[PDB]
Amino acid sequence: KPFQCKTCQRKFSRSDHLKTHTRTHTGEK
Ligand SMILES: [Zn+2]
Repeated sequence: KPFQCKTCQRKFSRSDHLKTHTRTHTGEK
């Protein structure tokens, strides 16, 4: 169940993983 970040281009194994990660780029809230 591979995931990809559409912000840097890093991969993950879970959707929750991907999310936690991506929110370190903008991490709005
Ligand atoms: Zn990223």
